[PDB]
Amino acid sequence: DLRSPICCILGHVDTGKTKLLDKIRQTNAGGITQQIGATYFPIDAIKAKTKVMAEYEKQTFDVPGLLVIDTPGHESFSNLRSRGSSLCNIAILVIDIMHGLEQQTIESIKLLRDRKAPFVVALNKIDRLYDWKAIPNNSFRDSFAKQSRAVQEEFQSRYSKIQLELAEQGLNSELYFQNKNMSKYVSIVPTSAVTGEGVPDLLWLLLELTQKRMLSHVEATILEVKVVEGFGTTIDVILSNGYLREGDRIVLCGMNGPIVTNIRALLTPQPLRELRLKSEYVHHKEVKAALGVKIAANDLEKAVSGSRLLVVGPEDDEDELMDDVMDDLTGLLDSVDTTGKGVVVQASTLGSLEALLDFLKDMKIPVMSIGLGPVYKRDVMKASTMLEKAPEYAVMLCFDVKVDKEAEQYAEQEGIKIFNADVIYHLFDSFTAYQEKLLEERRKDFLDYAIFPCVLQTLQIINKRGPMIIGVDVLEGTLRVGTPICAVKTDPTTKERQTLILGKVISLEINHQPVQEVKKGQTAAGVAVRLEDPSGQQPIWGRHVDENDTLYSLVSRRSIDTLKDKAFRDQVARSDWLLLKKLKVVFGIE
Amino acid sequence: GEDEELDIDDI
Repeated sequence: DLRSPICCILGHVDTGKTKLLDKIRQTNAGGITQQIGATYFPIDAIKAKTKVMAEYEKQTFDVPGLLVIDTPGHESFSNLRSRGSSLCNIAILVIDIMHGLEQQTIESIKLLRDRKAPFVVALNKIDRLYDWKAIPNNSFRDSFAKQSRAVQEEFQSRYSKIQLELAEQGLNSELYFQNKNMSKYVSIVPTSAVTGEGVPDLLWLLLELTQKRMLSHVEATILEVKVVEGFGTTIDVILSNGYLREGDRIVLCGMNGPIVTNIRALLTPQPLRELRLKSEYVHHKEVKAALGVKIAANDLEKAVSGSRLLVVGPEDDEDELMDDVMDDLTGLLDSVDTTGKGVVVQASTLGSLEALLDFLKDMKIPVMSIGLGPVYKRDVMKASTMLEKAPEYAVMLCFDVKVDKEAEQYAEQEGIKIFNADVIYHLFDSFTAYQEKLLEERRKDFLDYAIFPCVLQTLQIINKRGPMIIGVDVLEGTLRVGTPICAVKTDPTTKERQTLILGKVISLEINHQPVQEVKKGQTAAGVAVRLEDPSGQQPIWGRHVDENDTLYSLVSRRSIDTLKDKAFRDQVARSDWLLLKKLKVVFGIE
Repeated sequence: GEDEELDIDDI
């Protein structure tokens, strides 16, 4: 009697996903089990629910029952174990028949098609068919055969459209009973959360997709880390294999290293509604696989949601298991830049983190460090070290995490942008938008400060002042409008150095035409350079500067730095960096 | 003229 299949149902509220789950549960007598963080369906109840399916299909019951996890968050969290551990044996994707594929549904598809996780689609809301005549809790095929051609038409249209919209997302799909290959195809089960129609179909199909196509070792997964009034910090877990017994020495991933503890309590909620003030929850000496269960213990405070859970055995070495649970994150931790400029990243679950990191890897946003849970001054201090080196990356990319008042108030002192939202977009738009806004400010400052190299030979002086106009040959580089031109003169002995700024280029004329720029080689003509007077006495031609003095764009330490950022991406040539090299020699810049 | 090779971190 091996372990129950695990089913994750996810959908947006609008789709009716929560109403569907409620209708699935349907209490009205041992009772349906409302286990902590999951609902348990005993095979008996399943047979009872699916009796009506006998009309259409072979019924098989090779499993003890079924485990369903309602939450989209915990579907994110069931995706938190993710690639390393698959949490659900299958997913039930809910879509509104009236509305077709909606933004979120698109995402959920991509998400499932990422973990390679198998899924079925509940085409919900069929009760809203315009002339639908309801047969509560019936199988879909039976209700459908009893519907009018008007409804048969409407259904075919909406269905085959949604089928189409799915095709557009990469999915071949079919009504479940009509699919030649379950693989490389997606089953579609019409349902109504209102009348319960089609639920029987869905229940059947889950058993069929799990029992054949899909133990001593203990498989446990941390769904949630919660402070309980009488127990301090607890972990809510889903147990897929084996037993948990009170006193059991467990290991789990913590945000400050591997955590080892002993099970003080195994708790589930209380069957009596009346019992549960005095009773609270029930305590168990031991519990078997296929259930969702709260563990009380010491040292859980920094437990990481999404962690695998291990029971240390007689022959097992503790220190090697301490190694094992941490492995999922360790893989994640090693990817990061460490001592390299990058944005800091923080998340709620192991999966939320993996997802975010994977997404950023594809953008190619570098990542200095990663973290989990509540954001503190400690964590935002990691980002601090990027204010001078790479200010754009002076930001935290947080997903689904509370931030401290102290830490947010602290991130206000410095210039730390904290990004915090449920989905990437908000970060991606804020982050991307912030990065562009930063360039917007950077560009305005940079253009004045920035300066390309050029070396000019004066051919002859056209106008000595008012304004100075020089006829030149560009020897090296790019002479452009805005560029400040200067002479470098060393008194033979006394002065040992100099800078004589003649002006900034107003306009450039070659061959009777305005030009905005002249690169070495562009012409042979010689170019008249009109120079805007600099502030403070312009050197005097003949007296101070003359035909023989090679003149160059005025470059400086500041000039050179401003080239490196914002300017650098496309504008500079290698020839121009090489010229800069030589200019520093002339200007005495290190 | 001996076109390579130089960095951008040195200066």
